[PDB]
Amino acid sequence: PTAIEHMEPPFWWAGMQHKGLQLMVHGRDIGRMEAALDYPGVRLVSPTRVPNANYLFVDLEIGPEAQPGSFDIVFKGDGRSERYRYRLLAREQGSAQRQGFGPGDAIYQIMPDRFANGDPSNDNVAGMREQADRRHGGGRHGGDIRGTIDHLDYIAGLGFTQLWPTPLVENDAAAYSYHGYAATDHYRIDPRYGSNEDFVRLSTEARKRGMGLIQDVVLSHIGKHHWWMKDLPTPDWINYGGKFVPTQHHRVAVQDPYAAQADSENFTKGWFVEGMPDLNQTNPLVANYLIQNNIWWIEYAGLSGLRIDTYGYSDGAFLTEYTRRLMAEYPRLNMVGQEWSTRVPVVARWQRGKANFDGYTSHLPSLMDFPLVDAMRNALSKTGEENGLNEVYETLSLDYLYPEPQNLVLFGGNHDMARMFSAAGEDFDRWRMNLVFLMTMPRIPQFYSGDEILMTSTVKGRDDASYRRDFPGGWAGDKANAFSGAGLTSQQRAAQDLVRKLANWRKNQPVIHNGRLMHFGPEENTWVYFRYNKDKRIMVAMNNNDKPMTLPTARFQEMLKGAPSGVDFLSGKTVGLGRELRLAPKSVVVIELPGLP
Amino acid sequence: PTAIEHMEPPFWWAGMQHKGLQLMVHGRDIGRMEAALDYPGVRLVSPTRVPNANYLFVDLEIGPEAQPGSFDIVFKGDGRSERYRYRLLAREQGSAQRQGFGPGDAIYQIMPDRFANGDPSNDNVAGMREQADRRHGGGRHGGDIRGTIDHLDYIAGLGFTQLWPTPLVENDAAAYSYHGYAATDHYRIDPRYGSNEDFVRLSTEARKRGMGLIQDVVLSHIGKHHWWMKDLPTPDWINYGGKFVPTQHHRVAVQDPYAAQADSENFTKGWFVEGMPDLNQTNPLVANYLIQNNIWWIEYAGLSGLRIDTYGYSDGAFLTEYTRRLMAEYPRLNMVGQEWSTRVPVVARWQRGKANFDGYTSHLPSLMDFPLVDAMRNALSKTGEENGLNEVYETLSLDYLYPEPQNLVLFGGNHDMARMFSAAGEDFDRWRMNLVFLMTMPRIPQFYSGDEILMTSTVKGRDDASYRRDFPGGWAGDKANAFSGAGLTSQQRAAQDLVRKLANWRKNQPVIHNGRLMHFGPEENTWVYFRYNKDKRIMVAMNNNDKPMTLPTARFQEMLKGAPSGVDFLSGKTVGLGRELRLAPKSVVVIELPGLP
Ligand SMILES: OC[C@H]1O[C@@H]2O[C@H]3[C@H](O)[C@@H](O)[C@@H](O[C@H]4[C@H](O)[C@@H](O)[C@@H](O[C@H]5[C@H](O)[C@@H](O)[C@@H](O[C@H]6[C@H](O)[C@@H](O)[C@@H](O[C@H]7[C@H](O)[C@@H](O)[C@@H](O[C@H]8[C@H](O)[C@@H](O)[C@@H](O[C@H]1[C@H](O)[C@H]2O)O[C@@H]8CO)O[C@@H]7CO)O[C@@H]6CO)O[C@@H]5CO)O[C@@H]4CO)O[C@@H]3CO
Ligand SMILES: OC[C@H]1O[C@@H]2O[C@H]3[C@H](O)[C@@H](O)[C@@H](O[C@H]4[C@H](O)[C@@H](O)[C@@H](O[C@H]5[C@H](O)[C@@H](O)[C@@H](O[C@H]6[C@H](O)[C@@H](O)[C@@H](O[C@H]7[C@H](O)[C@@H](O)[C@@H](O[C@H]8[C@H](O)[C@@H](O)[C@@H](O[C@H]1[C@H](O)[C@H]2O)O[C@@H]8CO)O[C@@H]7CO)O[C@@H]6CO)O[C@@H]5CO)O[C@@H]4CO)O[C@@H]3CO
Ligand SMILES: [Ca+2]
Ligand SMILES: [Ca+2]
Ligand SMILES: [Ca+2]
Ligand SMILES: [Ca+2]
Repeated sequence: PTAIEHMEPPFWWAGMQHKGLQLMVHGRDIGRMEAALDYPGVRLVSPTRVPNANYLFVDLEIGPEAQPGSFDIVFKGDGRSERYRYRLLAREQGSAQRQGFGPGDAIYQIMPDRFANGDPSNDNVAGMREQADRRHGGGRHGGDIRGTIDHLDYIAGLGFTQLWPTPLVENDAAAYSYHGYAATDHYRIDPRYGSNEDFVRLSTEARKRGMGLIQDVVLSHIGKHHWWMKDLPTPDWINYGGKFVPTQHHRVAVQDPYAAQADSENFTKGWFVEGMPDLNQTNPLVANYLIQNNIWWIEYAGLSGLRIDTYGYSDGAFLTEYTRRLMAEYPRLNMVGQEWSTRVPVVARWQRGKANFDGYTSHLPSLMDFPLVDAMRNALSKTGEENGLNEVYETLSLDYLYPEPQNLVLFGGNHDMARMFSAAGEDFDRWRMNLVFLMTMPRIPQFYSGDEILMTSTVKGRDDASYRRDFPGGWAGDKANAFSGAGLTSQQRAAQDLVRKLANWRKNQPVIHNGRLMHFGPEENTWVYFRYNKDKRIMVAMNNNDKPMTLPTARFQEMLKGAPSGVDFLSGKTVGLGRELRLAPKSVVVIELPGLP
Repeated sequence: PTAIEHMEPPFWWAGMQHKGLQLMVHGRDIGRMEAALDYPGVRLVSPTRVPNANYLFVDLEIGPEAQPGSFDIVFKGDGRSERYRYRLLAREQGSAQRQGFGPGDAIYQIMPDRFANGDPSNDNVAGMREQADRRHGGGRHGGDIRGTIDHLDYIAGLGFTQLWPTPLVENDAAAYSYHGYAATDHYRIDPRYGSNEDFVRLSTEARKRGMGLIQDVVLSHIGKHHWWMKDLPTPDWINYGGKFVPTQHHRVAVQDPYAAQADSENFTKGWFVEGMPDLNQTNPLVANYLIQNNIWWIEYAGLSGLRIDTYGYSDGAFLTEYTRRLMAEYPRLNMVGQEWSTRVPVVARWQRGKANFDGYTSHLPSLMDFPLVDAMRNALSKTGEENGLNEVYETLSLDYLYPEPQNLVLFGGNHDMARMFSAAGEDFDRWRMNLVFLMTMPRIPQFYSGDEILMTSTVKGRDDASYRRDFPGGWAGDKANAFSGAGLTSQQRAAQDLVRKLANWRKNQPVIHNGRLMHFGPEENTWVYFRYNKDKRIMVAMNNNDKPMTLPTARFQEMLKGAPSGVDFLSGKTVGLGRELRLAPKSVVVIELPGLP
């Protein structure tokens, strides 16, 4: 091995909140060496060695007096010497105060390999382990940063204000590299997507179009082809000494009064799958590495927040420190954790400000609202139930378990579950109810690329490939192009028009962003709720039945206060409310009304 | 009415905690009367009239210096005088400190009409509105107090330490009188069961056998044939002016940040059914009436606690005061409320000690554990799921939501749900798992009469009559008799023997009453947990599969600590624990081990 092979992070910033910076340096016999530097405001702490001669950890304290600039770090030993030009960048104006995504935003989610192939020439990159195959469901299809940038106007035009791509960091695996969740280099965009600079450009171009960029980060695991696995930095860098020991996924074990330590350890240290080595975040070097790397991406790429994969599969004490560190840098940031449970208590445990039975504390601002999504999908698919919507109402009534339910991400779907339209039984009328719900709940809405044209999938069990079909129009030669509208069926186009209509309308509705919610218990699968404040009321009413239903309006008078009627935003029609609300089969109305005093 | 028709309560006690006593007096023109008395320690307050000339409410303050004895209350007006000799009883030594049922107890539940007909001559009582019909699923079959008393030896012999009969108070309805839930006289045992004195004797006879008596009380509603309904004490005594307005059962509306007042009012004021007028507990006279009546039954009948029907259908502020009053009189009492929801948060809201988001305070010690019973019934029924027991494990993990989860009542079944054996798919091995679970969880176990001989029912929906078939042996001429054993199948007798074996064993296992619980995440429908303290470990392992399973014991070493083997209490077989635990298809074992250091 030659010179200094990795220096991580490769550069930093003057004026960060946390003064400490730990460089992880990798090169042959770099551990046999002594570091030295001379730069005002930067102090070199003094070595703490690791037994592996191929790694050196350099501890710096960057005082508030340190100015932007650069300086040499010199490594000496064995009659030889190595050097690295270390740069402290100036921070952009307003960096620390950056506004994270919130209730006024709507997030559009893509998988970068499956969205748009702007450059077929990077589909394969010389030296990498996997060849592209657009005909393989688990293969690389060739989507890239160029293709994403090419279609930012489309995304912004649909009414979305944030872009969340699944991970773009290098995944140099022989198979299943496309999905991004098995990182082989946390400091490098996969060259098949483009360069680090292209990713920064993605953020800058999105910002020009009024959109933030949310990065998808994995903290718990890496891919087995990560360069670390060739020469473990420490014997405990990877859980179970770098050997495959599977997790059995007992997620409640970390937050259960009756838990066995075996089960909690198995949850946070167990390997997700054989190809995903599990990081030992109880090693402070590993903790520092991940904290610094994610801060590096936020600062370097101008991100508006993060989506955090496999949330509770990371060590709990590490998560407490990681969330504390990130939010201390960026107090207005948002980060949405993926805690995949349909149990409200299990999700709520992780949100900042929660008083937990075991004293567990967290600075995590947001989580994915799997419970409420599951409830609505059940309601809209189990159409033989008399009152399926009751599950949605009851789930929502548990919002008091969350410190900030308004800051949770509610979603139409994502890359891990059945397509939204398929989950609704390919029933367009019921699908409309899901879309209206998504855009009107007291949540941050997230929508999955392709759902706006009713892409379908299998519904039973688990079939990842089926959820991740290429976006129509993202590849040269596509017969249908959803970006231009060419070749869409009337129903596909109607779906896309409705998404554009609702999302753009939502951007302009403070009452949805921060108004109150009052809902009514569903009766015979009809449901009425209101978003309200002194300036506006929005009344949503859905009839989840293949028959007309009539609802006496006396029931809703604390919200209606004698309103004789209002205009339905969907149809433009005036709807009577004086004595009864008459709903057509399988209908939903979004009635706009004056304020509530 | 002849003079004074009703005086309620009809007598009271010297030396109660609350000094106030409010008498509700009923008779023609009694409202036109003025009350007077002279007895040391007893003060008559200032009259507060109601517009109904047939009722008078008399407020007394019984000072601690009032001795047991009697005094005339004289009612004078319009040139006449009426008298009532009022008695203050001496309280039994230790009355206030009576020990309520708790974790060391096991409750046997009966419906008095359906258990044992000790006296066929009271099946019909002259004057009453319903004739007995043993062949009608919703008719009176003739079970009575004599019958219950006859078989206390049997119930105690099974290992039960508490008897909970569904209500015995008068239900003089034209149809469906048998179930007890529609009271027509809160101060009188239905004459078809026996007299008030017979009910006291049931308590005293149960106590001689080491059993407490738990009364089933309805607070929210009465029956349409209650004598009040002929001449409403006040215009607002009954919600909605004494006219039927149905509840739609929006139970979460009383505990939901997004609730409509329409819904919360509809839950607490709405009539359960047309036949069940709803008590207006916001009227202080109604609140006082119910509180005093339930205290009267406890003090008079020597009860060990209460089971409180339709818990959240009563006014919330009333419930705070009711539970405060009861627990103030009897600080060690237990009362178990029926909040019929499978959602842990909805049930936990009501338990004494809970910190609620809305500041709601309750003094209710216990609730029915519908969530956990539902979880286990799902595990046992969902035979085509790889790991159904996971529901039970995750539900239990939520016990931190309850201030005192060990005080909750866990049940095999009851009069409102499918028979325990039917819920197990009539699979004796799965039934054994449910029984072991019931008897080893950190809960107060309750068992439904008839389940000890594997009585069966329909499985789907609500089918009350199916769950309430006559106890075999309760009627002269029965050809299957569970009391004697005559006509039971080998399997039915084995079930009965197992109930006896486990319930008597449980009585003498303090580790089950107050020990810790450590459970392990179920894997492939196998589940292992331990009850433990410094004195004992009890290991439960179950294999909910029709194939053998082999579980490496390394997993459980934090509890096993090298134990090489143990004896299964159930089969009496030795069970190896050294390296692997071999479980036969559909097996459950219960292994006692010495306490951990
Ligand atoms: O970064 C990894 C991974 O993380 C994110 O999502 C995960 C989440 O954090 C986990 O909590 C969990 O969440 C739920 C899951 O989505 C639900 O499906 C279900 O999980 C169980 C299923 O009910 C059940 O089917 C069970 O049984 C097996 C599957 O049936 C079987 O197909 C196979 O699964 C393998 C996949 O088929 C295969 O494609 C491959 O998956 C990879 C993904 O394609 C890739 O995107 C990434 O996944 C991310 C995910 O995108 C994040 O958002 O890596 C995956 C791993 O290589 O490998 C699968 C094996 O894991 O085998 C399973 C045996 O388990 O599966 C699970 C029980 O484990 O409920 C869960 C919570 O209730 O998983 C998700 C998704 O991985
Ligand atoms: O004191 C009253 C009652 O209280 C206790 O249990 C109740 C609990 O507290 C409530 O929260 C609620 O719980 C849910 C219930 O378990 C679910 O089953 C469901 O209820 C719906 C039914 O599923 C649905 O079928 C329909 O019900 C109709 C019946 O199908 C129909 O036959 C008829 O019902 C008559 C009964 O057949 C008949 O036996 C008699 O019922 C009386 C009970 O036998 C008697 O024990 C008592 O019930 C107690 C219960 O034992 C307590 O432990 O009073 C009953 C009379 O009220 O008479 C019935 C007619 O009067 O009619 C009904 C429609 O009225 O609709 C229901 C409700 O929508 O959801 C409930 C809420 O989530 O109820 C239980 C009682 O089941
Ligand atoms: Ca490409
Ligand atoms: Ca992990
Ligand atoms: Ca009788
Ligand atoms: Ca009521």
